Amino acid sequence: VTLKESGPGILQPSQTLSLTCSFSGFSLSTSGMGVSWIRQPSGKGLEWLAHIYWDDDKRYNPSLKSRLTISKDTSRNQVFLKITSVDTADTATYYCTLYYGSVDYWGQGTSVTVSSAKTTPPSVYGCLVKGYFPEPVTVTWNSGHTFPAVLQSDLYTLSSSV
Amino acid sequence: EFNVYWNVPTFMCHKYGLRFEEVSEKYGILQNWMDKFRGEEIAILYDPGMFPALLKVVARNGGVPQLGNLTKHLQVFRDHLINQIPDKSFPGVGVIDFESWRPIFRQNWASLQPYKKLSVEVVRREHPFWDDQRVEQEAKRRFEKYGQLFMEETLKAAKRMRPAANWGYYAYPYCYNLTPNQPSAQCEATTMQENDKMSWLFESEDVLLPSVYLRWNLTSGERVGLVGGRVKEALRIARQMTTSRKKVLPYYWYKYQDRRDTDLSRADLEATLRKITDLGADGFIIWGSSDDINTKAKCLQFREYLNNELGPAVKRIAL
Amino acid sequence: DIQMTQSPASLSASVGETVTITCRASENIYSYLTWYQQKQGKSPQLLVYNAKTLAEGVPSRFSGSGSGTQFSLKISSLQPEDFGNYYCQHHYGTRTFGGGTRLEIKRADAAPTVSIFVVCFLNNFYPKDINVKWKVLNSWTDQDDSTYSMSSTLTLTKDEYTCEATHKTSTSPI
Repeated sequence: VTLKESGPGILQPSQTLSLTCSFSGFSLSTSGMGVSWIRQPSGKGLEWLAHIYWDDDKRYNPSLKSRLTISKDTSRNQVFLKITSVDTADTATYYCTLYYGSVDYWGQGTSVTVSSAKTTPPSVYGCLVKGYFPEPVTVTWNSGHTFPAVLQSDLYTLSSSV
Repeated sequence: EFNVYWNVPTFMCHKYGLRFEEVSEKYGILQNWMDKFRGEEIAILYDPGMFPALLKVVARNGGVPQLGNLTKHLQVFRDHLINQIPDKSFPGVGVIDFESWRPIFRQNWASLQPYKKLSVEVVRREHPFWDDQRVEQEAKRRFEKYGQLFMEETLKAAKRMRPAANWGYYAYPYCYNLTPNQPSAQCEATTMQENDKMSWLFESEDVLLPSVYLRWNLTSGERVGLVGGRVKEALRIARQMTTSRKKVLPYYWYKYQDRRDTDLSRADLEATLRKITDLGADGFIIWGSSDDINTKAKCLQFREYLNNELGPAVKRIAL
Repeated sequence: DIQMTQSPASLSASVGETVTITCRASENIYSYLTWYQQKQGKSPQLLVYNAKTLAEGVPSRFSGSGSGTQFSLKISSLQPEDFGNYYCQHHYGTRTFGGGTRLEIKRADAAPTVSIFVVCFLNNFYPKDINVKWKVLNSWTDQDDSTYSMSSTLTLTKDEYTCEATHKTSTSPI
């Protein structure tokens, strides 16, 4: 059984997120089955978003208030998540999860970034990496700690040491 | 038409020569011939067959109805019915009392709570990641579906086997008036709703048998209201029914349920029997417990009360 | 809304030791609770379902306990791989997480060595609790040699244009 999340990658504040989960070795029609959508911003906790059962019964996190819609298409064998009115706080990696009986399956996750920033290669100044977008940047020394990047003026800043 | 039935186990006094013939001779109460416990007027089958249950703590025949073997239950039930009521022609009142659980999931409160737990516990072991809403839904569904199956099939088999008998389950319909939660004499509203959806039971039964046992820890008025509310509920059910005319015969006890050393007073007998009669019940059944007439002293004392209080009260209001 | 509170937020231990991280529920949730491990990376990993039932292919050193409102997760004889983050997740109706817990590898107390760079590297110190003052953006690495490091960057353009460090080794900055 395998799950793949797919998404836009990056989008602008106020737009609608549309995430698709795709399943192999498993049908979404199977009785007693449920899928969840969970997310995790880098360096922070897990957040449950929504849940759907094989018979279209739904659960939502009232924290999301409620900009979420979960749905499925049995014939496509896919699950969907819509998030309206995205702002930068919806930036995270999003996971879909499947529960059947005692067993628990997770996708690899899809990274979603919410910002206005135009794409930009970094200036290499250990080495100081300033004002690039989007993540990630690879740093090695001569073929092959680097500190986690932080947002400055909506552009990522970072450095490394040898 | 109004008939009172003797279901006090005075067979236990027969070993001292106390036969209680005045019950029918003086007081006009319908009494089995020779005061047999079971006979042509009435017969109770206590806990017959192998109903699924939780005996205080082990699981008989699945514990809960949705894990039970119906075939096994019916085999043993037939054996017991044949043993207890050998005469195929039995025309009297046939009372079945299994008392394990209610067929309404919700109504398995308090001492009956384990039936809710085990039901839920099974669902959780199969679906560990279901939420409480789903689990409760499934447990209810399964429990009510097979709980009806077990009650309805046993009744059907009983009628098939003794077709001239007037069969009923003891204590149904329930009502739950005068509880901490339902402080009026009126039955609880959701239970009246639930009774309406239990037509499967009340259509099949011939006789409704609400238990109208008085408590000492109640006012004179509440003891009347306790009885009125339960006989009303059963009358309301019976007059909605389509298959046949259904008899209301409430189960009545001459002891206070919470003060067993004490017999009902003259004032409560008059007042409560006048309420059962005036509402238009088709009679009632007098019950007693074996424990209250297990000595010669107790048989003579019970007989003193029958002849001084209980007997006269029936005769002067009812027959 | 049911809320989940895990304590402690951090917990340090050595290999061989036994620990118990805790998860409290706002309201009652009978046994509708899961436990998850998350290593640095890697997606989360099921450890315990139905509050006490051990998930498939998970060592017996792990175990879950309690019911209703108070739950715990005991880890006996800690193995090196066990260090990481841990989450409980109720599923009574909604299915919200707790904030989690970072299980720390206990280490010798080390002081930070500073390189200024304006960029400042407070490299390789133990424990994680630190403070930096200039004379700004602050970033931190996870536990590595089992030590922590921090960067601090004071940006001032060419026109406009010290690094003090308090830590539980010495009373003074530096």
